[PDB]
Amino acid sequence: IQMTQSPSSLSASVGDRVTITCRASQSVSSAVAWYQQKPGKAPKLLIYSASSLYSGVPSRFSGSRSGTDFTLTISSLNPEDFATYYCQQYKYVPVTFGQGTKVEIKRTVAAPSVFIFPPSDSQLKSGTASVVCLLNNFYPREAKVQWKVDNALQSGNSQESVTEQDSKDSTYSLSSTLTLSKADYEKHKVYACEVTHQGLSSPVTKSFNR
Amino acid sequence: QLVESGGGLVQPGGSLRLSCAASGFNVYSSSIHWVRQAPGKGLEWVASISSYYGYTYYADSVKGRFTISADTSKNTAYLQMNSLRAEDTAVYYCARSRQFWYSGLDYWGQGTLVTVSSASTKGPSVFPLAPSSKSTSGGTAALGCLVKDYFPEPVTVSWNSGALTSGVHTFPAVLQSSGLYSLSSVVTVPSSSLGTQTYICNVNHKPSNTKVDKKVEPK
Amino acid sequence: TRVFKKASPNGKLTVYLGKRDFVDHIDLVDPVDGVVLVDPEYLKERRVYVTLTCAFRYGREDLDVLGLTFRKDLFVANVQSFPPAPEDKKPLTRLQERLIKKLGEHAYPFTFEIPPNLPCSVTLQPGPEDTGKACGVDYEVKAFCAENLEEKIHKRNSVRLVIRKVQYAPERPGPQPTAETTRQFLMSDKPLHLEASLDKEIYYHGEPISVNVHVTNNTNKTVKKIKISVRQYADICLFNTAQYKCPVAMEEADDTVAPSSTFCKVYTLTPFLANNREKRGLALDGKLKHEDTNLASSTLLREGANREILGIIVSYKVKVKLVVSRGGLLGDLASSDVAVELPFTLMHPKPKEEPPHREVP
Amino acid sequence: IYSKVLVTAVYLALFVVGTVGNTVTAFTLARSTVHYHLGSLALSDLLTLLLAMPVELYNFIWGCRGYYFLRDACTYATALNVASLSVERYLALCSRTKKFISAIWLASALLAVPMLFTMGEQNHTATVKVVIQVNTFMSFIFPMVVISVLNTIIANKLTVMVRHGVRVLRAVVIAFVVCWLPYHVRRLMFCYISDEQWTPFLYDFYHYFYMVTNALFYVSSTINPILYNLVSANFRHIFLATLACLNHTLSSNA
Repeated sequence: IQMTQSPSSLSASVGDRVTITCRASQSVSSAVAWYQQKPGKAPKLLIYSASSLYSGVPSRFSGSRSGTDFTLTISSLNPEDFATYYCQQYKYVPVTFGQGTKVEIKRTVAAPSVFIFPPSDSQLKSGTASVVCLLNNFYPREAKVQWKVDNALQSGNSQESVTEQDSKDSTYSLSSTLTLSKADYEKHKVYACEVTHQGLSSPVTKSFNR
Repeated sequence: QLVESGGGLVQPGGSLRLSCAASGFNVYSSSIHWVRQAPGKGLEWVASISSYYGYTYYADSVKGRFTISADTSKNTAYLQMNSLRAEDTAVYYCARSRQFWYSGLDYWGQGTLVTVSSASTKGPSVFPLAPSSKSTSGGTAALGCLVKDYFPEPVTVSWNSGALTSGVHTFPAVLQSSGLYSLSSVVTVPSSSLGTQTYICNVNHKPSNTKVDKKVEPK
Repeated sequence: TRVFKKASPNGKLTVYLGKRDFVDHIDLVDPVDGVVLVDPEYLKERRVYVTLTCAFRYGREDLDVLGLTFRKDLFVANVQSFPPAPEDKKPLTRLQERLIKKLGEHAYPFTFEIPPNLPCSVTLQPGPEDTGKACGVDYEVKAFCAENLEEKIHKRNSVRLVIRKVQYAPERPGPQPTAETTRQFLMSDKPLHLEASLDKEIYYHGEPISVNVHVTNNTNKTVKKIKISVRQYADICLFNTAQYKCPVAMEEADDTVAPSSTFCKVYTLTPFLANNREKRGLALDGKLKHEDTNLASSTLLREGANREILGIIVSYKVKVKLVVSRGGLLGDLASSDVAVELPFTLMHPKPKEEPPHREVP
Repeated sequence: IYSKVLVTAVYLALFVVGTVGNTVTAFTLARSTVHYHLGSLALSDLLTLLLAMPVELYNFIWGCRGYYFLRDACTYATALNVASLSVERYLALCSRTKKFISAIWLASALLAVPMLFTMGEQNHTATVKVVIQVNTFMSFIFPMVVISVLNTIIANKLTVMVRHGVRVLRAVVIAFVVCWLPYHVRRLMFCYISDEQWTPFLYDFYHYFYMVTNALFYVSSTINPILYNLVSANFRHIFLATLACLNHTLSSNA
């Protein structure tokens, strides 16, 4: 069985309806349960039997039922509801979970800072080059940062890590490391950053030089 | 209430043992399920010891690798992760679905992360991000620190000895290409604050106790 | 909400049931509602009937000695379905109210008021070699297309849906299973007091049983071992109450009581299917298929077995044994076996939604 | 003489095998009131086999008549119990158990008490011979008729449905009748044939026929438990293993 949640990400603020449709590969009858997992915590049962709401959880969560689709409406979307939701079936022994639907606060679009930092001198002494481009404060996320070092994409060799939503700003921040060698540092005559977030009208031009 | 233990480092092909301290529940009236969650990935079922019908179901991925048992006298559902491959690193959870009327996995355990790698404990780094006044077009500063070559996930990196706790963005520890971890940290400051009250990157590593605490300086 | 639709091999006959698990409230039972979608212009103008069998595939004899699958229908009801009955002035229930409008004018309901004093579905455990048609009471809603009741019930269109008359534990427990036995061993001293008791009258399936074995052995004899065993009294009423007691859980700890001494230790134990999977002939909860089910719940009915003509009356009790040393001379060959029996009902808790959710590979 | 001794030894080995099978059946029945009575009869017949098949071998090679009478009366009680169990099963198809088993043991002892004093080795006899013949005739009259009725009922009930169990029971009952009823008839004749024309040839022929029929009667006593256990193959197989150890219902919403 392969149960898939179509709404992978739900950027909705409080008071907005949040429907998370989860459609199974084949008919799993009414055996679907939904869990809410906070960042780095244990999942908490919300509904079972695809309709029955688990005891001890708010009534904001309501699960739908269909041939293979099992929506979960929230509507209220309290701050406690801002987590990742999984759909799980127990109608077959290979119990299959959903991909997960992170729910984040909707915020006004923000252009990424794209504050690229050149490689550390002490890092160069070690024998490697790591020029981290610290793009920060962008609500929509999904920033396609391109290294474009020496007019070369150098795809694959990029350590991009994006933090979770800010506690107050609700804005993501992503850093992409060059992950190069000391010899490659000399070859990379002109590094740059080409963050392409939705807030940015065009690609960024934060050149790092050498 | 469920409690579990047994997380740690295992070599590729080694063996680890995880257990659940089911408190207030019975192993016969409630099946015990072990659920895997890779770091940053969705949940994945591993095993389920009914212990009433005497059937211990297993995932397709971990089929014979696991040997989950159930010590009913101590109310524990012991699990054996054996032959742990590199891609088996994850956080393993314990769940207690009813033996009769399944009704989902209501009670959940804390979770014991089982990292499987051949890397040994390696010292972190205190590399300061090169900040330039010209690079920082706006008022925000680009000062930051780089902490690479860390073996275990927990690597504490404080800023200015806890003074600059409002404005410092510490990125999660990405997995280094070699096999170690790397968790950087960038803090914003005034554009003219390149020398005005320079912050200190108080990084303290957990496993090696490598408390560098090296102040970052502008280029 | 959800309905269970089974179709005939040809497809012309279809039966829409509501739930294949009917609770027995002792006093009354949940009526078997449902509808049957029958083709008017494609069934060759043949009336269709609905039959609720209560087949009892058990009785006397064992191991096919002189009896082999002696099916005795404890209760069979036939109602005309294709004809809209003679002046059918009865409620249609909410199940058949929405179903009839949904399917249209070609679907006709059928209701089966199950008798009160009739057995619950309790399938006897088949042997490892035994398979297919098992023993014990098994209900079935069977809709067939036959011009008269005796028309050989053509197998091509003879849809049969298996149901259960399951029963759930009461929501009000009363007395405590306290019962003591005394025996003047060899008429030597005051009789030993085996004042054993349980912890709760009703134990759900899988919940623990706290057997508080309390012994004051005043006689000269001392106990070699104390055994507390839980027995399943499967009283098959097809014969003259051919009760088949079967132990399902045993706790025989070698703890010994000295003469002129007291003893009190709770013998917590739990009955389950893993240790009793080997014991063939064991009464299990009714199975709609080859699915694994728990031990048969303690069968109860209105005023107990007020009119239990036939059927498996599964009842449970715990046997608080006391293996004592041989009276007088002890040759290591005989042992007095003082014991106490404490009744208890091992019945499922009352469910809210559809009973079974177990994973089906 | 040597051929007779060899045949007696072979029959003794077969009787030992049958006694082992009867002990296995009794162990199976240790853990079914009709089966409990059959197992008690099988244990009694195993004791009677240990007391008679060795006695049969000794007689072929050659108090003792008292032991033979005790064994034969225990086996008569066991055979009556087996025939009554078959008849009761047929009729059913058409604390109390323990008390009945104890009373059956007591009745078997009381019946065995009869022929000890009459039939015995002195180193008068007409009355002893008459009593032995009467007891054998009564035992044969009850067992032959009971077995015939049970076999006929079983054949009528089962063969019409086709059976294998009925046919096996009928064959075993025929063998057991041609063993016991011929044995009782031979005993009554040897105790009742007139001394006229009772030359050594007639006595030797009667002795040889009685020895063959006594081997067959021990075989039939061990086979009545074997015939009873032949229909419990699954349970018999489990007991032998233990001894050797030591369309589709869819759904559619409304």
